[PDB]
Amino acid sequence: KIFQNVEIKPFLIDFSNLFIKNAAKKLFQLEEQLPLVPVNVVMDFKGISRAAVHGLSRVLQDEIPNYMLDIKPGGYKIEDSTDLFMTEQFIRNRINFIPIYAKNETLVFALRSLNNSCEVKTIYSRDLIQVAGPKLKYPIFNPTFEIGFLQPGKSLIIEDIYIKKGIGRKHAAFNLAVKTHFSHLDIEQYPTDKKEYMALSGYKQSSMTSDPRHHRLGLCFPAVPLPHINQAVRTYLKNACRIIIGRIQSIQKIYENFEEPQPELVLFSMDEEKTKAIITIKDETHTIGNLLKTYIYEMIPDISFVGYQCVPHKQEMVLTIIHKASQEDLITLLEKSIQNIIQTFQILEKNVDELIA
Amino acid sequence: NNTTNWNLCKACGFKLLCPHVDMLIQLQAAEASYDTMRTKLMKFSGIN
Amino acid sequence: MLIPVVCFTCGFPIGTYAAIFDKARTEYIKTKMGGTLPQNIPLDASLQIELKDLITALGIPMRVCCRTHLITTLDYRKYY
Amino acid sequence: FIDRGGFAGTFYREEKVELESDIESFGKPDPLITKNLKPGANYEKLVDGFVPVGTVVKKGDI
Ligand SMILES: [Zn+2]
Ligand SMILES: [Zn+2]
Repeated sequence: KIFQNVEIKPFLIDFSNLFIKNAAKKLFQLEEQLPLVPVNVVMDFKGISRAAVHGLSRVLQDEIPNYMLDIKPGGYKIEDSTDLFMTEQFIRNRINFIPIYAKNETLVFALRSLNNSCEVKTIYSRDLIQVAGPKLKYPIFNPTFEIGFLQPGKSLIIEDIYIKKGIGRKHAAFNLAVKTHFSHLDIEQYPTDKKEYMALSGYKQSSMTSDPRHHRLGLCFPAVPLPHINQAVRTYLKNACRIIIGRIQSIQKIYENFEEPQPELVLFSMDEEKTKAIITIKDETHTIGNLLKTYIYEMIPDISFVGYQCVPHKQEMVLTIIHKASQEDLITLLEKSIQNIIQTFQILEKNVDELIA
Repeated sequence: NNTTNWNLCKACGFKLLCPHVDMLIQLQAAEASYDTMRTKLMKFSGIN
Repeated sequence: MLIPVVCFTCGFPIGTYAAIFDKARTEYIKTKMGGTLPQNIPLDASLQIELKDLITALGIPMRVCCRTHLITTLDYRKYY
Repeated sequence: FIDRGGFAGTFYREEKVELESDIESFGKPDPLITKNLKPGANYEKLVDGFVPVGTVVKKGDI
């Protein structure tokens, strides 16, 4: 039971405050909770390396597929948008970063704002009319966003607002989870309020020596429907697992083809019966490399060398493994480590399904 | 072989001389200035 | 030109509580303003305007970046 | 922070071209009459002598 003791708490508006109550009620006629609210999820992991937990966190942050709202080329109608201040760049930057919880990539919206008044009129996100796709039985974004504002006698017409899929690493608009907590529960901590310890991190063991295996990770999701929170968060967690497994399985297709000359795997036979394996994979991050290094190191305690160098200006991860075995034995150990990673994340899948009811 | 393709050698069969080279040689032997040579070799202009 | 939709640092959905945070804040200032011209508010030398509880009631967490960007962001509508 | 609009904005440049009275004119040239057109140019984006507002002009475009 690797993953236990998860707790989920939404972020809700306190209507006991008179100022917030009056402002919301006179702006949006809002008297109860919004359709989509942020959710903070705190998770406890036991008997698992911090490499795996941090990789799961990274994937949930900016390596999981996610949906945003984007404007197709030519959507911003210059013929009708007479406003001089709401430029295409500003408005599309506003639209891209609205957190959405979409069901399909078919929905297409439109924003048609006309200002017949003598005062600046604020364009909110409730003015996004769905023009294509099946009719929504539940909103996919909050209606309280401020898309823009129009000067008197101006207009803003935007068509072909569609749902675009991508990973958060390439563009920040696909980021999913925001970090709220990360700690190790199996390492003692100093009281850092004292002036003797305020210059230190707090943990009683140095990171150069410690190997924690009992962690607490808390992440916040920006947009989750109220009546299905446990259905959404669970899905997210499960999604992350598959992604990692998928990426790991890619490396599992490299080691299987070590007999044929493969560009992403290079094998040398060094002196003193030593063998060397270099795995160069493009567009990989520290997640996969760190997981590979940690699990190879666990599998081979007396390994000669292992490193996962991810280079920023080369956009690639190079894993170097030097070990005193033959090529076949090294490949067998690598496959065993990959299988260990796969089974660990399968157990994470099972625990996620078991915990969140 | 006025335009659009190479001149071919009847003696062997491979390419012999591109037409713009012939026109350039004629202009060079015909006291042609650079501007009067740049404008005349405009029907041989490359990719538009 | 407005309060950002998401926090520039982490990306928390600040914008969905932005507009309300604007308007409500005004009345709070009107409660604490006190016999002073509006444009002289940042020079009163006697004000104690705290917006901690307002942002807390909005549901926004106690993150430094999020509250910083919510409070400090200028609005183009209010200067033009 | 960059993608979200941190320190992001729009940068402007202007092109002010003048005419010679009754000699020059604004209009799209034609290859078979006009002389010494710029090599590797792109004259097809002109509309009545000026590129229309809203199109993306890159290097080499007239
Ligand atoms: Zn010949
Ligand atoms: Zn923030």
